Parts: sequence; structure tokens; C-alpha cells
Amino acid sequence: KAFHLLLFDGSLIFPECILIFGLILLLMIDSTSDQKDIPWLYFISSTSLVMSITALLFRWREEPMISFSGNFQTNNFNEIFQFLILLCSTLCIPLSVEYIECTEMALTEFLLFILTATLGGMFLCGANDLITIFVAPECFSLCSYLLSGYTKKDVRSNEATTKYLLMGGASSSILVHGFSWLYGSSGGEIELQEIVNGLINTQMYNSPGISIALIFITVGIGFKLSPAPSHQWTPDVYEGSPTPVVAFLSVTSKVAASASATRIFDIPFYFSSNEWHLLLEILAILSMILGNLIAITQTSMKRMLAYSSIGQIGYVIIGIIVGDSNDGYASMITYMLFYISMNLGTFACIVLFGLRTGTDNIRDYAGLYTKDPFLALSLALCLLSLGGLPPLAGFFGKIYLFWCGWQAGLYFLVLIGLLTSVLSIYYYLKIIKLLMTGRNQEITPHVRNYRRSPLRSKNSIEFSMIVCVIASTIPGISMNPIITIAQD
Amino acid sequence: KETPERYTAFVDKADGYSYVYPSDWREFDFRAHDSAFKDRYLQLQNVRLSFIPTDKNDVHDLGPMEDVIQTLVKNILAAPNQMTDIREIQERSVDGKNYWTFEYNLTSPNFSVTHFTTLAIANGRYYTLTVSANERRWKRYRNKLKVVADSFKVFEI
Amino acid sequence: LRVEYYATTAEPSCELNLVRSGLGYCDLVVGSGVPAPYNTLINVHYTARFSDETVFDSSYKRGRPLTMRIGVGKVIKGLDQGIFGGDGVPPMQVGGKRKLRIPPHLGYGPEPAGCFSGDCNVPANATLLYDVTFMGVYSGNRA
Amino acid sequence: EFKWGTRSFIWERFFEPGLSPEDAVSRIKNTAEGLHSLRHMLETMSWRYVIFYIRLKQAYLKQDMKSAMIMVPEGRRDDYSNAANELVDNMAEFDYYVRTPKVYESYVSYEKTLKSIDNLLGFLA
Amino acid sequence: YEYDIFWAFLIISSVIPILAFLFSGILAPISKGPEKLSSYESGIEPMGDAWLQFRIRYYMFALVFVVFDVETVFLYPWAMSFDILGVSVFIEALIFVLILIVGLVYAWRKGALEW
Amino acid sequence: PEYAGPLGILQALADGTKLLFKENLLPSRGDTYLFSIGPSIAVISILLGYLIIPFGSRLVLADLSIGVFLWIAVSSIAPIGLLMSGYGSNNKYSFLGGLRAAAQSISYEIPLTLCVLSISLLSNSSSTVDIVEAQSKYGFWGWNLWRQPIGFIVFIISSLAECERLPFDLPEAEEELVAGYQTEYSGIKFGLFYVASYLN
Amino acid sequence: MILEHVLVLSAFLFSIGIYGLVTSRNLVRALMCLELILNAVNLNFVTFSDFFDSRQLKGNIFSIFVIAIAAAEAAIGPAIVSSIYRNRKSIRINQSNLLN
Amino acid sequence: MDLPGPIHDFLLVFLGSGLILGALGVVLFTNPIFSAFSLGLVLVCISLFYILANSHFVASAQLLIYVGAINVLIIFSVMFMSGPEYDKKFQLWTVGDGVTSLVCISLFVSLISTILNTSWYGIIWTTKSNQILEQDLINASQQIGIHLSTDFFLPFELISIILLVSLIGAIAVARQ
Repeated sequence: KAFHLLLFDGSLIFPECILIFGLILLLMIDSTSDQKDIPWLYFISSTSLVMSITALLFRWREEPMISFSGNFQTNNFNEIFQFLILLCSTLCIPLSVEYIECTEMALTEFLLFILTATLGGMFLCGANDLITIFVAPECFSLCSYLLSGYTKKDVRSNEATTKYLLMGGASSSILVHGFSWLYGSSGGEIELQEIVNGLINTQMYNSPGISIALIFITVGIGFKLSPAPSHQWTPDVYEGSPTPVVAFLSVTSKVAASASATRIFDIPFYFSSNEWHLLLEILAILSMILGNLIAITQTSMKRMLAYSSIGQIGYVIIGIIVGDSNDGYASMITYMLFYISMNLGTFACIVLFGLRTGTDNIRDYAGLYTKDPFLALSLALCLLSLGGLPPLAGFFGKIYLFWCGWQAGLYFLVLIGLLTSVLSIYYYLKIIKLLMTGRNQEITPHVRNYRRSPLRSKNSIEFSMIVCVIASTIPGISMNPIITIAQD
Repeated sequence: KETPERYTAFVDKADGYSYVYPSDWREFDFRAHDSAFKDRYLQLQNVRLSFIPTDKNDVHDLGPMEDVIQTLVKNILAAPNQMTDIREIQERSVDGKNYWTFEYNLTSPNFSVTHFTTLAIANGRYYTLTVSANERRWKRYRNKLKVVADSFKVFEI
Repeated sequence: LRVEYYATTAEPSCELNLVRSGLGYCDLVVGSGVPAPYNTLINVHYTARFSDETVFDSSYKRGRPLTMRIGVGKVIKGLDQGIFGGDGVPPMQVGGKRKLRIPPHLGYGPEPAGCFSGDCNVPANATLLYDVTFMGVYSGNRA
Repeated sequence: EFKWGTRSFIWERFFEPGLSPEDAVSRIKNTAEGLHSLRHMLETMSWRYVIFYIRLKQAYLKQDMKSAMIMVPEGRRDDYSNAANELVDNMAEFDYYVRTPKVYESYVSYEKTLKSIDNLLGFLA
Repeated sequence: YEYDIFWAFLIISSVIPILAFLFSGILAPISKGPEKLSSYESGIEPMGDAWLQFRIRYYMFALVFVVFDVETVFLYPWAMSFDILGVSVFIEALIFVLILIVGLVYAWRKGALEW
Repeated sequence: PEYAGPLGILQALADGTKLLFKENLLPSRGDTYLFSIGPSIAVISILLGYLIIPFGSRLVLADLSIGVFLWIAVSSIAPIGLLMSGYGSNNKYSFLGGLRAAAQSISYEIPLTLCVLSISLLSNSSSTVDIVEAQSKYGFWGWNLWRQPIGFIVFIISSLAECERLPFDLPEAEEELVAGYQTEYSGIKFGLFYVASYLN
Repeated sequence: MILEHVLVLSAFLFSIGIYGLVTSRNLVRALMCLELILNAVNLNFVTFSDFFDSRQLKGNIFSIFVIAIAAAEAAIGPAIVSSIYRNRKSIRINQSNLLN
Repeated sequence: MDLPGPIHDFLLVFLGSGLILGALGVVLFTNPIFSAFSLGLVLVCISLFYILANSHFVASAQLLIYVGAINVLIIFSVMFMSGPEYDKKFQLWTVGDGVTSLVCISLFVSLISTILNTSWYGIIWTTKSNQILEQDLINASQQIGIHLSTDFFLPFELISIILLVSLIGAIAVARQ
């Protein structure tokens, strides 16, 4: 034969082929050699995740193309999201290598799962088919089940894995039932930009079976994004999983699911916009209302960050709701880019605090300013950026998200977003209020015996690449959007 | 090499035709076709024949040769996803009976095949003898299959 | 029967060049772009009317041109012959506007389409009229 | 209205009262037109589509021919019945030559079915 | 048709044990007794009812077998289409076989396949 | 066998009719339905493989193009019946025999599948008639025995393990367990679990 | 013919599987009901490929991939079940409500 | 290319009744062993449905893979549960099951009111060109092989990566 048609198409997924090669090389070296070294695992994970971006940036100017016979679409929209996934993995590897090593467990398996979830998240970003919109998030969800229970000994992690596996088998089967309904009442078409035509060809675009597919797809996607009553999987899993994996599932899962939701609600479901618009409006209003209200009654930091994430996802949903006309998708990014730094910094501070301290309760965060002023300053900056406080990234991100909402006439959505943002100050201020307690009687012995130690550690560099971003991107919110309105 | 590939003659006096296929090939049941033989190892390399009822007395009653050959290739002999082209069209005549033998390539996005198809009309039947080989191995076998397509004969039942 | 009411002004009339397959067509605007490529996704704008000039479908109703893979039988035979060409029909070019008269045997045949809940979208043996407009070849990025 | 073929086949089969003769004759005409249009699918050797069409049209005809006996006058009602039986037999042969598919025999039974249904329309008028 | 014989053969193959059971029921006598119906435990009176609860490390090959069954199922259509296509499917399935080999090596080295 | 018939010819027929006339014994402690269903499932899933065996070019009941793959798929089902028989008997020996049968099938299903896959790759078809004719192209030298010796030995060993013949008679090992999964089985069901073995 | 009845059965299976997913007091049974739901989806896919995709067989390929995913889930758990039973010696999922 | 009509419909009804019985056995049995054995009946009936439609390869793949899955499921249910417990026998009914029965009945009614209202035969006559097979590909498994090898390349390697990672995670999690 020629092996050429696939060879020229195989260069289009070369950034993912780099991840696959790094995965295989890491696995082969782990199997071949008995001894284990932290620096080599660090090097291979980093050089796998900094060569994919090197190849992806070299592929930015290239023409958009649909390769592997209607299976992989490369254009401007998915490239940004793939870069976001790679950035999340790159800033989560230092979060993971220290944490899993301090738990005395095998780390090559953890890096393998993270790299596979990144590989399955990059494929979900451009997945121009219905089979690969199922297989790729099953390359992510299965690894997420393998993660978050990698602890394997804590009684919390087993229950978290049970809940995650059962609820994500409940979803991603409703999603595929919707895929089957959409594929049946279309004429046997599965490519994304070929089933609206197939629907007209069979004249079933107003069939009652199309509403079932839309509802099932929206439910199966809103499970992964976790807005609205599809949110219950989030806090328990966020409360009973190791911190690096939950940070990864906080930033990497929302990016891939946002990309899939944007490419599944606009390309194959534009004829029925008046239905999924209402579904997303309900899904967002309920998300902000019931993610900002419950977060103010939280005694655990990871669970509070879970309710925080299910609150901030509703702000991003407005970008899908307004549509591509009044910016819209250009406001999904330039806020998800913000959200990544916000959450990864506020999780890196939690990682360091828990490792040096050994706790997760919020009440043990008292008096951290006296012990480690740098960590308290960084965590406070991350939390204030999370609350949309003025000189930090969240404020400009939220006003960008609300400008397009007001421009599209969605006064109710913007009003609910602003009211929930007001509610979203009491938390992200409660933690700081604890952090600035000089009362020695209210200071828990968890932070009384706290050693900062005269070494830098990797997470400090990883969140110094972040805290300086959530504050100094506030002038650079003109460079980012001109890369995000350029896509269409 | 010795004498060329030896062929075996298949004669159906009940259905009133006769053609000639390579002796290395084996008989097998094509779906709904009257007769078929195929290579024992290679795929898409086979001869088949099925006939349909008709009221015409000769192929010349089907209209102009090139036009009806093209409409049969596009509409009947090819799936909608297969791009077709015809590279050779010939007419032969023996015993007052005319046979239209044309070579065409069907290039699906998955795979490519090449066929020698001989049409005849006699005994109230329309015969559609077809010789098929994969395109990758077409150039080697084309002559070795053309002898098949030039061997199609229809007589009185 | 299940016609969604869409108010649209009509297109200029024509003399229909009937072909062997029964399709009628005219070139309202001859496109200056690339002709409709085989096995390629193309965005076109159409206004599908029944007989007696009642519109039952339109890509302007959904707000964006329809994307279909042309030349490989993913639409009705009349639309494929009108757009991709063949059998005496020249292929349409980018920017070209063309009227089409699809007979019942080139359309949905004697079987109604879109039948559910006590009504069907297209009746049996219906001649369709299409004011198709080749907007262009599909690209991942819009300007 | 469309009077048939507008919902799932099992619902119209089991949960509908049935058709009046004035709609049964129209369904006979539509079945004949569909059989006439089936020739291209028969020539392309698509046996699954043809077998689905044949089974559905058989299930239509078993009701429609029985319920259209009223419109036939008494002077022809026996002969029409004979023609109806003939049509059934022909379609049965067509069935037998699409499952276990053959080309020549299915085409022969297709032409026979077309002639029988044209005679049935001639009787129904 | 090539598959109605399959259905008839399946029906006959299912009917045969039913015929055997019916013939045994109408031919063999019944002479049930409380000693006869007791579970056989080599003469001695059985203790608690059965049940063994194997170790996990013994039965960890089954998780390998589940994956390997899928891999060998996926390898069949490639072999069916190996001749119609060319070296493209060879390159395609080479990665599949290599991943299978790497997984087998991992199971071997990690002690999953050890008893 | 010398006395049951001329040269023991009627010995196995005598065994079958004796098992027919032997009282059908059911366990009171266990489950009746699983007990009755197990051997029937095993014999059905073993008998279903005879549909594709050709004794001539056309002396085959069904030349299914799925072919040997369907044989593997239906032969995979019998160990479920063996496990059902082991669980339903409520006997420790039966439980051990059922678990051993499941482990044996799990171990030896894959090499047999790959050996069949190699032959199908060589013959380019899954049908048995196509495989035999592809062998018959080159005659005696065209047999896949000479071209694929490694697959030949592995297929022999895997088939011997799936048939549970010695040295792979562990689920029915008479010296370790009294009769394995057949320990509590009497009458026609033991004959069924005997037939199924010899049919395999 | 009454082929649409298959669709009905698939829907029934889905609902039944959904029911068995909720009232499950044993996580092995919950995994089995997940297999039931995926099987209903696969039934829909196969009958739709029979209906509309006799050439491309996209529904059959999707069914094969769904079977692969279901087996991957059936391999990941009960390994998760193994970890849970090693740590807690209990399987009943409704009894574990520590994270709440 | 099908069975006779009445035979096909009778097989549909019979296999549907068997499937309903198996699913009800799955969702009504306390013992995971008994419900697994009912699941096996469901698997066999679904494979027979695949054979009925046209899927002679998907049926075999279903049988092989899902039979391995149920055998593993029975092994791990024996290994991870209490005593054999034939006395458990149809676990008790609570209010929490009664409300979900109503919810699932409503969901099934919503699905069946769409299935029974959509003319599925009307869609078939519109997708005519999707049912014109290539005449050279007589073997259906040959078509499935060609379209698995060429049309779906990216999922074909993605599933390999998924299977490898799932194997590794299953070994790592379940190890003692």
C-alpha cells in the first residue's frame, strides 16, 4: 500500500503522538529498570508536556483541516483549548510529583494516568465525529476513575471512587443513548457537520426523537461540567481525593467538556437553539445560585473549592448562551485561561499547606500569615482573584463575561451572576479572615509546628508562575482577546 | 516460464452461456449471482455472472453503446461513494451475437477495484459477466483476466 | 401538511433546462469560484418550496448556510444533480445562484417523509423547487 | 390528512381502528407506485431495503385488499378476489426471492407482482 | 438462506436437553429420602455451606483477560481486511500488538501473573 | 469392554441407557434451577460449534462467513455453565471444580483465539470452507501445519485445555476433588456433562 | 415487520438498568446495571445501523467500541471493588456516607 | 436477506420476553450470583438480537467479550461478598425503591411515547443511497474490517491506549 494517507494525517496529531511516545517510553523504562528516580520522571513528564506545546504552536498558522476521514478537526477554536489542556497538565505535574512521592506510593502510574487524561482531553477538543466524542472522554473519565482513588488506603478515597464511577457510568451512557437517538433519526450520520444535513434529508429535524437526544446530550455534558443538579458528583470526589488529581479534574475536565459542549451545541444543534438555550440558562442560573449559596457554609477547604468550581462554571456557560455573534466564545476563553491560573494557584497553596501541615479543615488555616507570610499572601491573592476582586484576573474576566451577556440582552443572567458574585465574597474572605488571626489561642497546633524550611520546592515555582499571572494579566486583557475573537 | 496460465471452461447449457476462468480458482456462491469463481487466497479477485429478464433481442437495442455503458456504470454497477472511470470499451461479434466488454475502476475512499464487464442480450436474458481484481494487483493480472472477459459466449438454450 | 410558516420574498423566474433525468435548472448567477468538488463539505443557502409555491424549508430560517458532503449521495438525487452536476448539468461554482425543479422520482418518491405524531413534513409524489446558492467550500475558520 | 403511515408501524397495526375502503383504495394506489419505484433498488442488489419494503407493503395489502372489497361491485367481487389472491401469491414468490436472494427470480417475481397489482387497480378503478 | 439453518440448529440443540430431562422424568423412578438428599462430603457430615473466598492476588489474571479479549476481538476485522488494503493496516495493527505486548510485560513484571 | 455386545460395541449405549434409567437426584441444600441449567448450557454451547464444520466442499450445515469466530464465541459460554453447576450443587468439591474450570478457560481462551486468528490471516477469510480450499490450492504442502507449526502446537495445547482433557483435567480431577463439578450430579445430567466433554 | 419493537425493548432495558442503578445495595450489581444500560444503547445502535446504515456499518462499529468501553469499565471495577473490600470489608454502598 | 416474516416476528417477541425476564432477574435478585446469571441470559438474548438484525460479527464480539466479563463478575462477586446466602432471595422493598420505580416508569413512558409516535419506516425510504452496498464486498465482516481499518483510525488506537491504561490501573488498584 502507501501508508501515506495516514502518514500525512498522522502529522496533524503530532502533539498527541509526542504524548503517546512519552507515555510509552516512561512505561517501558518503569518496566525495564527496578530502581525508581524522581528527577527522571519529572524530566520525562515535563519534556512530554513542553514538546506538545512546542509542536502545537508550530501548527497554529496551518490551514484548518478534517483528517482521519471525518474524525479529527484542526482549526483555531480547538487549538486554544488543546493549549489550555497542555498548560493545565504542565502546571499540575509539579503539584503531583511531590504529593504522590510524600504518600510513599508509585508515581509512574500517576504520571501515566495524568498523561493519558491529557491525551484524552486533547482529542476531545477536536473530535469531529460521534464515536470519538465518546471514546476520547472515555480516555479521560476512566483515568479519572483510576485517579481520585489512587490513594487506595484512605476510607474517603474508596467512597469517592465509588461515587465517581457510579455517577459517571450514569452519565456517559445517557450521553451515548442521546448519541444513538441522534444517529438514528438522522440517516446514519455521525460526523459533526453532517447530521443537520442528514436531519433535513430525512426531514426529522422537528421529530420528538431529536428532543430526547438534545436532553440526553446536555445532561451527559452537564455532568462533566457540573452545573445545576448534575453537580452532586463534584464535592464528595473533591473532598475525598488527593489534591493534585482533584486540581487536574478541576481545570482539565472543564476545559475539555466546555470544548465538547461548544462543538456539540453549535455545529450539530444550531437548528434547535431555542431549546438548548433554555436548558443552558436553567443549568447556569441553578449552578451559580446553588454553588455560591452552599459554599458559604463549608468547613472543608477542598469541598468549598468544589462548590466554588460549580459556581464559576455558570459564569462560563453564559459565553455559550450568548453565542458567537456578541463575542461569546471569545469570553469562554480569556476567562477559562484566567480560571486555570486562579484554581491551580489556590490548589498549589492548599497542596503545600497540607503537606507541611497535614490537614484540610478551614479552621486550621488560622495564623498562617505569622508562620508563612508568602504562602498566606499567595493564597489570599488566588482567593481574591476567585471572588472577582478588582485588581485581579477574576474581576476583568467577569466584566468581560457580563459585557457580552448585556450586549445579547440577557439581563436576568447577568443580574444573577452579579448577585452570586456578591455572595461569592463572604467565602474567599472567610479564609483570609482566618489567615489574619493573631490570636494565639485560636491558632490550631497544626500550624504552630509548621516548618517552612530553607528550600524552594517545585510547587513554589509552579505557583509563582501563577500568582504573578492572576495579578499581572489585568493589564494584558487586550493581548488575550485578539487571539480569541480571531477564532470562529 | 512455461506455457501460460491454464484455464478451465465453465459451460451452463441450461442457462445457455459459457466462459473460461483460471484453473487455480475455486467455485463459490456469490450472493444472488448465477455462477461465480474466485481465487483461493487473494480477495476481490473473482468472476461472477447473473442475468436479468429482458425483452430486447440484442445489446444494440439498449441504445448508444457509450451512453448506456456510462449510465450502467454510474447508476447500477457502483455504490454512490465510489468514483468511477472507464478506461477501455470494446465490441465483439460472433455468430450474429454482440458482446460489449468495458474496463472500469471503482475507487472508493477505502479501497479501489478494477473490473472487466461483458454485457450480452440473448435468450430473453441480459448477462453481466464481471471479472474483478484489486487495483494494486491489477497491472499484473489484467491480461490474465482479459482472456476471461474475451471468453464470454452466449448460445441458444 | 406540517409546513412551518416562513415569510420570504420570491426569486426571479427562469426558463427551465430540462435534462434526461427530469431535473430542470437555470443559472440565475454563474459563480466565479471553484466548482463543487467531489466528496467535499460545502455550505449552500437554499429555499425549498413545494408545488403551488409554498415554502416548507429554508437555510435562512436557521440563520446559517447548510453544510453537506456533496457528490456522494447524502442528499436527494435532484439536489445532488443540481449542485454537483453531471448528466447534462454543469457543476455549480462558488457564489452561483441556481433554481431547481426536482420531480417526485428524483426527490422523496411516492413515500411521505418526516412522518410523526399524525402528520408528515413532505407529502407523497411532490415536485420540489430549490433556490440554491453555493455560498462556498467548508472551512474551519470564518473571517 | 395522510390517513396512514404517520406514526410507528406497530401503533397503527395494533392500536388503530383501521382504514375505510375509500382510504384503502388510495393505499392500494400508493403501494403500486412504491412497487413501481422499487425497480432501481432492485437493480442495485440492495436486498435489505427491498425486503423491508416488501414486508411493509404486504402488511398494508392484507388489510387494504380485504377492506376494499366493498367498493368492488357484486358482478366482479369474486374475480377481483381471485386477482387479490394472485397478487398475494406473486408477492410471496417475491418474498421467497429476496430473502435467499436471487437476481433473475426476484426480477421475474417483481414483474409478476407489478402486473398483478396493475390488474388489481384495474378491478378497483 | 445461510442463517435459518442456524436458528433451526439452535432450537434443536436447546430442545435436546429438554427431551433428555423429560425422558429421564418419565423413565427413571423417584425414591427420595432425607439421607439421600444430604450434600456429599466424603461420608462425614458437611460443615458450613461451601464458600471459599480466594485471595485477590490469585485471581488478578481475570482483569488482564478482560482487556486481552477486547484486543483479540479488535484484531480480527483488521485481519479480515489485511489483503484488500496494504501496509497501512499493517502499520495500524502493529501499534495494537505492541501495546498488547507492553501490557503483558507490565502484568508479568508487576506480579499480577504470579501464583 | 467385551461382554456388552460383540466387542464392547454396545458398552457406551448401555451406559447411556443406564443413565437414562438412573434416578435423577437433586440437591436439597442447593439451587435446583442452576443445577438443571448448567449442563444444558454447556452441551448447547458445545453443540453449536458443529454448524460450521465442513466434511466436504458443500457438506456443511451453514457456511457462515463469520466462521471460526462464532465457534470461539459459542465455546466461551460452556464455562459459565460449569460455574453454574459448581455453585448450584452447594458442595465444596463442586465449588472448587467450577472455579478451576473458570480459571482454565480464562487462561486458555486467548492463545487459541490468536492461533485461529493467524490461520484466518493466512487464508484471508474466517469461513472454514475458504480455509480448507486455501490449503487445497497447493495440495499436501499447502496445509497450514507446515506453514504454521508454532500455532499448530499452541492450538493443540489450548484445545486440550479447553476440552479439559489430561494433563488439563483440573476442574474434574478425580484424585483431588471427588468428581469436581460433577460431584453431586446423578442420572442424565452426568451423561450430559459427559457427552459435552466428548463432543468438545 | 415489527422491528420497531426492538427499540421498545431497548428503552425498557435502559429504564430497568436505570432502576437497577439506583436501588443497588451492592456495587457489583450497580456495575451490572451499568452494563445493562450500555447494552440498551448498543441495541439501539445496532438496530439503527440495520435500518439506515447497511453499507457503512457505523452503528456496528460504534457498538464494538461501546462494548470495548464497557469491558474497560468492568476491568477498572471490580478492581476498585477489590480496594474497597480490602480497606473496609463491606460492599454496601449506601452504608458509606462519610463524605456528606 | 432475512428470515421468513412470521418467524422473524415470533423470534422478536420470544427474545424480547427472555430479555425482559433476564433484566427483571437482574434488578430483583439479592444474590449478585443469581443476578449475574440473569445478566448472562440478557447477554445471550442481545447477541441473538444482533444475529437477527444483520450483525453476525457484533453478536460474536458481544458473546466473547461479555461472557468474559460475566465470568470475571461472578468470580469477583464470589470473592467479594459474604456467605453463599441462598436465603437472601429477592431483597426487601422500601419507599426509596417505590419512588424510583415511579420515576423510571415515567422515563420509560416518555421514551415509548416517542418510539410509538415516530414512523421509523419513513426514515428508511429517505436513506436510500446509504443502503447501496459495494458489490465486491460480499462478506459483511469484510466490510466491517475495511471500515474499522480506514474510516475509524483515531478511535482504533485510542481504544488501545484506553485498554492498556485500564489494565495498568486494574493491576495497580487491586494489588494487595
